[PDB]
Amino acid sequence: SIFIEDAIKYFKEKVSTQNLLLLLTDNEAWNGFVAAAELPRNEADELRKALDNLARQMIMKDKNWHDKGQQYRNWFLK
Amino acid sequence: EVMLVESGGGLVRPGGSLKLSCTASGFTFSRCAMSWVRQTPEKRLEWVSAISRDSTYTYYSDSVKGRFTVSRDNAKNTLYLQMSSLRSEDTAMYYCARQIDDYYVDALDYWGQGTSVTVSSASTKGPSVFPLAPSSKGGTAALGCLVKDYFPEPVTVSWNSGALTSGVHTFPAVLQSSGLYSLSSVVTVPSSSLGTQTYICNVNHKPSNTKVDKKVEPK
Amino acid sequence: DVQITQSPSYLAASPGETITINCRASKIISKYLAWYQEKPGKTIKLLIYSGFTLQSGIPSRFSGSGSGTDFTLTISSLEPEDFAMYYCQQHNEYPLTFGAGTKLEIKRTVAAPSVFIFPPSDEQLKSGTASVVCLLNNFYPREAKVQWKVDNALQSGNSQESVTEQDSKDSTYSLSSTLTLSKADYEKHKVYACEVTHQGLSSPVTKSFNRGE
Repeated sequence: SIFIEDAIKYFKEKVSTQNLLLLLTDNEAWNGFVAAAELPRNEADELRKALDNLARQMIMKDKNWHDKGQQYRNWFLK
Repeated sequence: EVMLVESGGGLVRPGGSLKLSCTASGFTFSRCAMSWVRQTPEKRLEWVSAISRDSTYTYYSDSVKGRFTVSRDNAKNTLYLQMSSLRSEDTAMYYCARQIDDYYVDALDYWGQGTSVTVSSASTKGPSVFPLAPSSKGGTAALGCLVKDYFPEPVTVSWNSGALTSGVHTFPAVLQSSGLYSLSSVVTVPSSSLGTQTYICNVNHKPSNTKVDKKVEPK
Repeated sequence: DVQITQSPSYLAASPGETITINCRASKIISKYLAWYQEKPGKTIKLLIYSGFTLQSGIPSRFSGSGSGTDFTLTISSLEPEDFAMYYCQQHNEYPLTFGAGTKLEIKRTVAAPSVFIFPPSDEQLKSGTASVVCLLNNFYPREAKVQWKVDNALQSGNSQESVTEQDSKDSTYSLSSTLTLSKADYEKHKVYACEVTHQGLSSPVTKSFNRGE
């Protein structure tokens, strides 16, 4: 959990939401990443799971950004 | 069917070097990560090394780090293990093994039969064979042969040129402090057959190209 | 390194029965524990990987369970071919580490050994060495005590033991104990004896000879 909390911060600032998605999406890219990091498999599983939520949380911001922006427009039309 | 065949094993002196090779068949070798595992004379399994499918990453155990080098030639479907500064503790059966492809480190789904490596100062030497005479004391008597002071392993023992197989026990060899091996081969026969039936143990030691026949009779 | 404690070391069972083998990792490794079978003359075989997933072609007699650091291999409805050596192994991280193994042997009735003593040959004595051999033939279980005595003096540190694997037919063991002495030391004494203690014997059996007779 310590390693997970630390990892969450790292992927929030240094890694962009766009970059985070390419990693999480492609199995080939994830394998190369966990191998370079020399992660035990259990930690790799924990990391992907924790990162899935972070991505979803950032996509919720973008989906809300698209929705708020439409309502932002629709209000000015009246 | 997946097939792994090790070679390059054999006799080496302390401080010496050996290069093992493992030819892979029945699958696309370039697609799979490989491991080297060894089993000591104490029958303890010990992982030694590993290499990724494209040699991007190599891995070693602490007991072996800095002395062994794993490599591979995907074109020739061959895995290698260059062993240097060999110690007596490196004496073992060496297996190569294919890893499952779920994670960069994974279980080993296929193994080779293995190649034997013996690290010793001893020179190749054929055995001395001595009789284990049947006791002078309508039942069953025991007799055999003592196969002493040979190197390296194995010795094959037969009785009456293979005609006698029932009741035979050829024991595993023990390594003496002299650095030479020794074992016994015994057989239980009817007491009535003593004096009538001749009993000969045939000892073969391929490493020295030696063959010994020894007749065993009551003293 | 992940240290793995495999238990029990030995198991005696009969065909048709069920047994279990346990393995505990020194740290949490999720499910990534593998089980291997070793038989003589055969390559080592993967039975189960990732704790509970059977490898293709492995019989349904085998199954894997676990909790936390602990893992369990089940073999039910045992067949004769299932009696072999078993090893566990974590594949969560490098270095791969193995349990010390479990030997699954065939259970049978207690059988006492037939004991024989062999003096050294004259041919060997000419080389300056004396080997005295004591044979324990066809006994079960494997646990046995061999005690060398030279003129009633208990010998120590000058013998080596060797034991066969279970006999394919009667599932017994055989054992050889070899006492090594110099020609000089050998000729200092008269009575050479080896005392055998085993479950199948009411009291220890001693086989002996007198040097020169």
